[PDB]
Amino acid sequence: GHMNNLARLEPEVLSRHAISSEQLGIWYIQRLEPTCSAYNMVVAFDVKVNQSLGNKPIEILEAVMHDYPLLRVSMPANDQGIEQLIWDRVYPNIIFSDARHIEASDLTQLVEQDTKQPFDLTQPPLWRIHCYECGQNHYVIAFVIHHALMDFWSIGLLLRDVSKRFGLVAESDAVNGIEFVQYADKQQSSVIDDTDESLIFWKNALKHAPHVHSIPLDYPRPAVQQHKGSSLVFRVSESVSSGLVNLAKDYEITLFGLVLSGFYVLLHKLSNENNLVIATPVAGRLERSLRNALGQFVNTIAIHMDIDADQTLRQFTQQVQEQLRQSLKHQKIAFSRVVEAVSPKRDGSINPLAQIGMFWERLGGMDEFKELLLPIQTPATLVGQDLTLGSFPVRQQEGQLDITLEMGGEYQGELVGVLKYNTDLFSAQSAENMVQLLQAVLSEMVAHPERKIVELDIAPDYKDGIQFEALRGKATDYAQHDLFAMILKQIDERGDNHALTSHTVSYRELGQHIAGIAEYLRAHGITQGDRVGLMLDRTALLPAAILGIWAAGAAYVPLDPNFPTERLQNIIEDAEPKVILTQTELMDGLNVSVPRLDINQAGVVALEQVRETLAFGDIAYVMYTSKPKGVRIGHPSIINFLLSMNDRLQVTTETQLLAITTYAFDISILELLIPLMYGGVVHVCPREVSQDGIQLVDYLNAKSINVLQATPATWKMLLDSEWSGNAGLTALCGGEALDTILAEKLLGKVGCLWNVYGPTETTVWSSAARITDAKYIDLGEPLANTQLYVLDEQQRLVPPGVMGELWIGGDGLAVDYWQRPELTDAQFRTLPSLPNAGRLYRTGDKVCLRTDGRLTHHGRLDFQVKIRGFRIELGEIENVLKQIDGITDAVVLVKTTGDNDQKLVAYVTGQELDIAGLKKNLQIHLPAYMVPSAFIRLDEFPMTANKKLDRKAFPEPIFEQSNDYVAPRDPIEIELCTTFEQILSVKRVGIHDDFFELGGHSLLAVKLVNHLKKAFGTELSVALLAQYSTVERLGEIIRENKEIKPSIVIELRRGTYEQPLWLFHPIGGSTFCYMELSRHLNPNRTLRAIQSPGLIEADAAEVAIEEMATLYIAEMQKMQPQGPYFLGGWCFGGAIAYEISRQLRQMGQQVTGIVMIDTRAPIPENVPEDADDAMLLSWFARDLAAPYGKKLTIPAQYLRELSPDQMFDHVLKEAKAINVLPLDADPSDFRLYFDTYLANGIALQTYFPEPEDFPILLVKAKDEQEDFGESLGWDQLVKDTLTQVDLPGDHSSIMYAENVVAVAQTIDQMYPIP
Ligand SMILES: CCCCCCCCCCCCCC(=O)OC[C@H](COP(=O)(O)OCC[N+](C)(C)C)OC(=O)CCCCCCCCCCCCC
Ligand SMILES: [K+]
Repeated sequence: GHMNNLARLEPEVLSRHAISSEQLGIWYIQRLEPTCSAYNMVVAFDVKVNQSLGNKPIEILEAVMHDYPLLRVSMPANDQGIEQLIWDRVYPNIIFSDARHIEASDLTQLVEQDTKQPFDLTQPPLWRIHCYECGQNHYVIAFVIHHALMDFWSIGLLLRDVSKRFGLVAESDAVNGIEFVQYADKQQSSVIDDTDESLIFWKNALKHAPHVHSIPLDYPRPAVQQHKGSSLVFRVSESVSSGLVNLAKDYEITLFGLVLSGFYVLLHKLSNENNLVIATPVAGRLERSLRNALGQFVNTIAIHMDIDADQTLRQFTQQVQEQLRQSLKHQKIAFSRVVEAVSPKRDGSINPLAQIGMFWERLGGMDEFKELLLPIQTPATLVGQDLTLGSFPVRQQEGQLDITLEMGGEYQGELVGVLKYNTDLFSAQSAENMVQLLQAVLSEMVAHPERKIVELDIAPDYKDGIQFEALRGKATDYAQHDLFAMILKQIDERGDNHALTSHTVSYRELGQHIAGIAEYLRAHGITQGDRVGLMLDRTALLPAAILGIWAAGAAYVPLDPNFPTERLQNIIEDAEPKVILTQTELMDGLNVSVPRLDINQAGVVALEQVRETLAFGDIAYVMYTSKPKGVRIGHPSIINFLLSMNDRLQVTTETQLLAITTYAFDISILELLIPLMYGGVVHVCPREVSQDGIQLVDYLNAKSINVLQATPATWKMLLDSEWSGNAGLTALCGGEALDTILAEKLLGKVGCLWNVYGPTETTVWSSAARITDAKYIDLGEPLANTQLYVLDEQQRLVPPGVMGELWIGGDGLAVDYWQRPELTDAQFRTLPSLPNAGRLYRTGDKVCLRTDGRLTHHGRLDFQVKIRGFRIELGEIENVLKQIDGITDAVVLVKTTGDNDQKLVAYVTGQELDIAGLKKNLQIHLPAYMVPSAFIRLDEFPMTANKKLDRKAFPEPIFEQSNDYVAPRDPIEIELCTTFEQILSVKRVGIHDDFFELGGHSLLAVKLVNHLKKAFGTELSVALLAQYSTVERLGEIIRENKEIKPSIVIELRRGTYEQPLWLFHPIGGSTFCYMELSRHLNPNRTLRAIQSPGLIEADAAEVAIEEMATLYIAEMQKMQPQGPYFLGGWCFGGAIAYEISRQLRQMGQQVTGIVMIDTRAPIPENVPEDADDAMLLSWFARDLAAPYGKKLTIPAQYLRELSPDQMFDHVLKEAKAINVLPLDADPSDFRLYFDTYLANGIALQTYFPEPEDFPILLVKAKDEQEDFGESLGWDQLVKDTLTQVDLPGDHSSIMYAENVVAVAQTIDQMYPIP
C-alpha cells in the first residue's frame, strides 16, 4: 500500500534443486521448532534521505531480485527429501510502519520483536524488509534473512552491491547469485562413505565427548529447546586488547586461537570439568570460485578439548591451536554428517554434541561498513548523493545454543564482543558474571603467561575477606550472655504461670525440679565436667532434666530409649558417662556396666536452698552423629544460637511451641528451651502423637500452638493428613533440603516459614531463610557471629556462579569431637587462605555461590551426581515426579551398573500408580538425559531416627539390560513398523525400538514424517517424531486422532521388478502374518498386502467374497492397471486370491500364479461347525493370539455364564493382558475387529466356486494335526495346474520366523525374478 507500484501476478517454478548439507541443519531446526527466530539474520540502518532519491528503492529492489535467483528461493519438503525451488518471481514482503510517536528505547524493542517473526521456509520469500518512519525523510530499515538461505559473508556481498546501486560506495565486485545451486547439486552426487578419513577423524575426536556440559544453570533445563535468548555487549580494555595481540605473536597462535583458549579455561573454571566441547563455525569457501557467491556455506565444527590443569597457559594455548589446525583439515565434513556418524542420544533439550559456541567473524573488503556493522552505536555514517546510512543496533540471532561468544570487531582500541545466552538457563546477572570472568581470564593470560591452569585464580579479589557482605553475620556479644540467669529470671517473674505441658508444670514448679535434679546428681557423685547419660520418655521432666544436669555443671549425652540397643551401647562405650539418668520403667532396659539413677527418686528442692551451688559448666552436651562421633558443644555456642534465633522469632509470653523432635537431635534444643527464656509455654509432645498425622492434627487444633519446628518428613506427614492450617503459626523446616513443592503447600498453610540449616558441629542451625515464595529457596542469611565461605579443593574462595565446599566460621563452632583429636584437627582448622577468619569447620556439603549472593545447597561432595560425563540435579527430577497425580513422594538416586557405568533410579510412593505411565510422563517433561532408567514403587520411604530420608537404605535396583522385542498389535503399529523397517533398513522392528537408536537421523526423520502424512491422511511434525520416537509411543499419538483414514493397501516392500505380489488378509482381516514372510522374500520384488476396510470403519467389512474381490481388484488396478497379476494369501487369503483370479479372467487380465499357504479349499466339507455367539468369541480369542505364537484360551462355557457385553469386555481385557492388542484399545475398536472376523466367516460360509484351473502353488503345513485331506480339498477344484509342497509347521506356525523362511524360498524358486 506504501508499494502499489508492484502488483502481485502469480508465480511459476523455474527449476528444482537439492539443498546443501550446510543448509539441512538450519532447515531442520526451523521445522522442528516453527516459532524459532534464532536464525533470523538482521542488518539494520538509520536512513536519512534527500528528495532526489525518488523511486530508486523500488527500482533497485526489482533489479536485485531479478539478478540474484537465490532471492526467489523456497525450501519445501516431500517424501524423497528437501528441495530448493527457484521461482520466476516473488512478491516482496516489505512491511512499513509509522514510528514517529515512539521513544528510542521502544523503537529498538519494536524492531527486535518485528524481525523475530518466524519464517516458513517452504513459502517464499525467505527474507523481509521492515521499514519505520521516524520523522520527515528519516527512516529505520531492517533487513531480515533466514540463515538457511544465506550466511553473513553473503550479506556483505549483497550489502556492498546494493550500496553501490544506491550511490554509497564507488565500486563492488560482481556477485554470483546462481552458483549455490551447482554447489548443492554436485554435493548430492558425492558419497562420503563411512570409511572417509575426515569422517573417521571426527568420529574419534568426539567419541569421548560428554552428552552435555556441566555448567551450573540458574533454572532447570526445559524438556524441549525453545530458542529464547538474549545478548550482552562488552568491551575488552585497550590495555588487555593490545596484550592479547602481542601475546598471540609471542606464540605460534592466532588471536582467534588465543581467545578460544581463554574460553575453554573459563568453562573449565565454571564447571570444574576437564572434557569440554565448543562449536566453531567456519566460512566454508575454500574454492576461490565461491568467494563471490551468495549462499549458505558456513559449517559448524565441534572442538572437544581434554583440559589438563597441569598445563601452563602457554602450553595449553598451543595445544588448542594445534587441535584447531588439525580440525580445519577435515572441515569439509558437514556437522549434520558428523552427528549422523557419532550418533549421540537425541535429546530435544540440547543441540547435539555441542551446546557452547564461539564465532569470530571479520569480513574483508568492507572497510566503509566496519563501524556500521558493530553491535554498538557509532556516530559514523555513509553519505551518498541521495541518502545517508547510520548505525541502528538490533539484538539478533538469539538462542541458537546455550552460550555463544561472538568476537572479531574492534573500536577505539578495544575488542568488541557479544555474549549470547539462553534465558531459560541463565539469568542476566549470570551473563554479566560470565563476561566479567572472561575479562579476568584474558587479563590473567597477558599478565602471567607461564602460570599453570590450576594455579590460576579467576575469582574477584574479595575486599574484607569474604565473598559477599551478606555471608557475614551480625557481630554481637551474644556468646558472652548467661542462659541460666535468663531462665531463672523467667522463673522468678512468671511465678505460677504455665511453663511445661506433658499434667501441667508451672514456672515455680519447674525451678523446683531444676533444683531437685541438680541436688540429686550432686548428692550421688556428679561433679562439674561430668558426662551424664540421659535416657527419658517425652514427659515434662525432659526440659527439667536438661537444665538440672546443666545446673550441676555437667553435660548430657542423649540416649533416646526408642533407638536400637546396639546404637545406644556404642554411644555408652565411646562417651564413657559417669551415670545414666533414666526413669523407673527403664532401669533394667539395657545391660550396661554403668551406674543408673532414677529421676523419679530425685527430691524436689526449693531453688533458694541450692542456687549458690548451681552454675553451668563449660560443655553443654555431647551429641552423637553418624563409628560414633560425639560432638561436644559449649554453652557460649548455644546461647549465641538461641539469642540469634530470637531475633527472627521474637518469642514472648504468649508463645506456645510444640516440641516434637527427639532430644537426641540437636535441633530439639531450640524447641525445649527458647520459650522458657521468655516466659512462654513448651508443649512436650508425646512421641506416639508426633508420628501419627491425624493424632498430630488433633493435638495442634487443641493446644493452640504458634511455633512448630520439624523436618520435611513430619511436614509431609501433616499435609498428607488433611491438616487445616494455622495462619498464626510460625513454621521452621530443617535437616533436609526444602523442595519447591513442599514449600508451596506450606506457604498456604502457615503464617511464616523459615528454611533453616546447619551441621551439628556448628550448633543446631547456622543459616536461616525467610521463605516467601516457593520459586526462591536458598540457605538464607547467616546467624549472629557466623561466617559462610565457599571453597574449592585447594581452599580458595570460589568465583560467583561456581560450586564448592561450604566452610563455616564464628561462635557456633563445637569444642571438638569427643576424644578424637586427629579428626577434630582435620575438620576444625584455620586456613592460610583466610588468615583473618579464625577457626573454621569443614561441612562436606556441596554449595553454589550464586551470582545473586545467595547460597544454594546441592549437598554432600561424597555423592556421585556424575553420570556419563556430566552432572545431574536430582531434585529437578524429584519435583517433576511429585507433580503427577497419585505420586506422594519421590527420591532419585544414581547407581552403578555392570562396568564403570551409572544410571538413574526413581523410587516412588502413592495411593495409585502406573509405572510405564511414569516413564511416559517424565519423557515429555524432562530432558532425555534426566529420565530415569528404573522405577520402583515403595510403600514407605525408609527414615533415619532423626526423621530424615535414609538414602543408603533404599533397596538396590535391578536394571533392565535390554528392551524386549514386541510385535506390532494393530493396523497402526503394523504400518509404522513396516515404515521404520523399510526407511532404516532394519530387518525386524519391535514397537519399543527407538527410531534414532536404530540408526535413524535428522534427514531420515523428515523423510519418514512426510511418508506418514501420506499414509495416514494427517499432518505430523518432526517434532512429534522426536518426542514420540518408538512405534508404540507414536502409535498412541496417531490412535488418538479418530479422523485418520489409512489405505487398505500396505506396501511391505518396494522392489525393482515390474510385477508385485499381492497378498490378501485371512479371516481376521489383518496383514500382520505377512510381515515375517516379507523379511525373507527376495527384496527385488514389490510386495503389497490388503487389510479389510472393516478394521478401520464400522460395518465396512464385506460379507461376500465375490464383492470383496471386486472391491480389492479396483484398489489393485489403481497401482497396477494391467496384468499379468501375481496373487496369494495365507489361509482364507488364498481363497480371496482364487476369487480375484476368477474375476480377472472375466475381464481379460491374465494371472501369473497364485500362492496359497495352507489354504483350505472353498468346499462344503471344509466349512467350520456351527457356532453360537460364545463359541465365536472363543474362536476369535484363539485366532487373535495365534499369529503371535500365543494361546489364548477363553472357553465357550465360561463366556456363556456372562452377558454379551461382559463377554466382549472379558475377551478384550484378556487379549490386552497378553499384549496382542494395545492397552489403549477401547471396546468399539474391539467391535471393528470382531465384526471383521465375523464378516469373513460368513463370507467363507457362503463361497462355493465351480472348478477352474489357475497356475497354483499350494504350500501345506505338514505338521498340522487337523485333517483336511492330502490337498486341503483343492483336488476337487483344480485338476492339472496345481503344484504342492509340504513344509514344516502347522496351520499357524508355517508363518513364524523358524518355518516361514522355507516358505519364502519356495515362492522365490517357483516364481523366479531376474
Ligand atoms: C534482502 C535484499 C533486498 C535488497 C533490496 C534493495 C533495497 C531496496 C529498498 C527497499 C525499500 C522499499 C520500500 C519502500 O518503498 O519504502 C518507502 C520509504 C518512503 O516512501 P514513501 O513515504 O511511500 O514515499 C512516497 C513518495 N512519493 C509518493 C512521492 C512517490 O522509502 C525508503 O525508506 C527507502 C530507503 C532505502 C534504503 C536503502 C539502504 C541501502 C543498503 C541496503 C543493503 C541491504 C542488503 C542486505
Ligand atoms: K553499529
